[PDB]
Amino acid sequence: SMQLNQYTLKDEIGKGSYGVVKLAYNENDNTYYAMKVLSKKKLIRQIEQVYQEIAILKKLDHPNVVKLVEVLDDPNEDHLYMVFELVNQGPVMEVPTLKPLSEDQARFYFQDLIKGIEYLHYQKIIHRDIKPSNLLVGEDGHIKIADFGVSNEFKGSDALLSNTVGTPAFMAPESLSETRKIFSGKALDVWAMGVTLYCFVFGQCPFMDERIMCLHSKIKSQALEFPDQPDIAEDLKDLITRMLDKNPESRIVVPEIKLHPWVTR
Ligand SMILES: COc1cc(N2CCC(N(C)C)CC2)ccc1Nc1ncc(Cl)c(Nc2ccccc2P(C)(C)=O)n1
Repeated sequence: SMQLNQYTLKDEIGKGSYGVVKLAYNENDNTYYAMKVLSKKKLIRQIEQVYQEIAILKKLDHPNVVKLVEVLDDPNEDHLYMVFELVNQGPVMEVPTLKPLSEDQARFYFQDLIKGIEYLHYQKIIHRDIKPSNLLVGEDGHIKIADFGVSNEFKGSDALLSNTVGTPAFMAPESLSETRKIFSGKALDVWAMGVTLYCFVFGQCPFMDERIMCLHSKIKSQALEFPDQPDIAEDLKDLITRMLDKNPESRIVVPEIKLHPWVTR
């Protein structure tokens, strides 16, 4: 267990895009943290993606958002460390899974997600990678939105984007055009919340293919189909359908989601 300042690094708990995430025990505090360990050699070969994320994380203080506690950036060392509050239960689920959440467990987490995304949208942040593996379950049973590695900070009431980033299964149709286009960033987040809620209760994504262009094609043009098992309520089917509206103009928005009967019952 390598020691770095006050911390003692224990097992790897996962990997992000670059580097590793390790459980870390703090000797000053007598408590555990999650430490993202990044190699600057490896980031200098392929980030400025690291320092924007850090600038975003420093602005963010909400019980449904992961908390960045400190950055250890030595100019004359290779490693850059990023220390987060540990969210001790890990992700809300693995996808695909044969054991999806119940409708009631899904609602609980979905309410937390609304609260978190609403905060993020209020702070003028589009997450751009909302999915179950980025939603970490804490001590209290609540979720914290994690991984701001591709998020975008905007000026104005919405972000107006053209670049395609994120996880393909949760990308909205308006973002998958062959020609360059411009699309609302908030509506992207909402579509991803809908694919997320679909996963919560069915344990798989609504559109899936290993082939990227077959996936894009289904996202853009395949109608939403619900399986026979599980049998989910019609109020839930309506909310998912409204979030996975392929037209970003008519797609439901976060203020409307909050007032939806599946949410408020
Ligand atoms: C006991 O705590 C955790 C445990 C686990 N697992 C433990 C082994 C399981 N399997 C393989 C047996 C898989 C889940 C995952 C996360 C946390 N907690 C946690 N708290 C805070 C953070 Cl910032 C965090 N980051 C993290 C960890 C792994 C992967 C990716 C990120 P991000 C979303 C930042 O990119 N993780």
